[PDB]
Amino acid sequence: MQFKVYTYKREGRYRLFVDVQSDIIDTPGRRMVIPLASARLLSDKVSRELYPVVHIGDESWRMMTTDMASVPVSVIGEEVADLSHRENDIKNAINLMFWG
Amino acid sequence: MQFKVYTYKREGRYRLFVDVQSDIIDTPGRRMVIPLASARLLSDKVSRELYPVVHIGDESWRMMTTDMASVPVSVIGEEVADLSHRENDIKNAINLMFWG
Ligand SMILES: [Cl-]
Ligand SMILES: [Cl-]
Ligand SMILES: [Cl-]
Ligand SMILES: [Cl-]
Repeated sequence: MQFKVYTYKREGRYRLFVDVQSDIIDTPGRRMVIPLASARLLSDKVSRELYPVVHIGDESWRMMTTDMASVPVSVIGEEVADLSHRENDIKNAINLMFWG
Repeated sequence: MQFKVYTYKREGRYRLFVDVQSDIIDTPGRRMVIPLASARLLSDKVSRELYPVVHIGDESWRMMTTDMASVPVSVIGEEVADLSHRENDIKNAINLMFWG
């Protein structure tokens, strides 16, 4: 569901993603997602406009906007958070990536 | 470069992609891309708004908008075409995917 945050069931670079596909856009068996990376190590100067900072599980995370990818529904795990309250910064970051 | 079409150097689901990242958005070593699939078999009723039909190498191709992904520059092959003349339908398809 748009702006809900889930765990990957499968091993990869990242452990969380935010679903960014519209809820009225039907892709049977897949969703378009932006992975989240722990900010803990991630460099502070990195653009917050292109890479928003979000708060999940009492820690800071970077939205890895430029690692956006489709995930099959088979690998979508537990829903862990909702980022709909960050819709503005998510929209701004995606629109910057394509249209600057 | 935004809206240029390239071959993948590596085997995968698709053989071509269109670069859709802004030219003023710097992701060292990667670009955001939408793969192209031969329309030849692809079903005619499929939304042309979400999945535009483009013409390359004297054949029709479907822009697989919902398979958008980052590709490392190491796997970017020859530039084969330019789709900047389809910027309007590409923009419309991406904006529909996220914002309907
Ligand atoms: Cl991480
Ligand atoms: Cl937040
Ligand atoms: Cl194909
Ligand atoms: Cl065309």
